[PDB]
Amino acid sequence: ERPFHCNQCGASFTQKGNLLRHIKLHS
Amino acid sequence: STSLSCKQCTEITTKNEIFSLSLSGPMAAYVNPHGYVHETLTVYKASNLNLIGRPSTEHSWFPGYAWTVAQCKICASHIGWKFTATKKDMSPQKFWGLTRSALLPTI
Ligand SMILES: O=C1CC[C@H](N2Cc3c(ccc4c3OCC43CCN(Cc4ccccc4)CC3)C2=O)C(=O)N1
Ligand SMILES: [Zn+2]
Ligand SMILES: [Zn+2]
Repeated sequence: ERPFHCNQCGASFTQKGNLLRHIKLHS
Repeated sequence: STSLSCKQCTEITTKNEIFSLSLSGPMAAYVNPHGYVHETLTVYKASNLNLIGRPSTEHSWFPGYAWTVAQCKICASHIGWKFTATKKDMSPQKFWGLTRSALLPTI
């Protein structure tokens, strides 16, 4: 259901845009 | 006891919550599938966290437990994972694994 993944922590998202915000927060 | 707080910002846990899930002490280094190393502190209870996604057992560091990503409710910074037993005969049934670098003070 959530195919956009963060390889730092395993977080997954439905919206690519939410992955981008998530990645930014790791910085 | 001493509060542990979101480093980015919010209290997440206290030292009174810390326990050893396995014999590798309360905090050890674990390796994720992509080569990130997480010094993961196991605590019984945590506050002020939001969950992302569904629980998964893939590459679980604690066999018999599923993980769910956990982030600060205030700033959305990644803090760790909630771990939830997949079987009733396990104890504890749930706990949190918090990544050391997401918390202040520094342990
Ligand atoms: O106990 C834990 C806590 C969670 C932690 N994880 C699990 C994890 C972490 C990071 C990335 C991934 C992953 O599982 C799926 C996936 C690896 C496999 N991917 C498969 C894939 C790739 C591309 C598109 C769709 C699916 C999904 C992400 C992590 O820190 C870990 O290694 N152990
Ligand atoms: Zn992440
Ligand atoms: Zn925060």
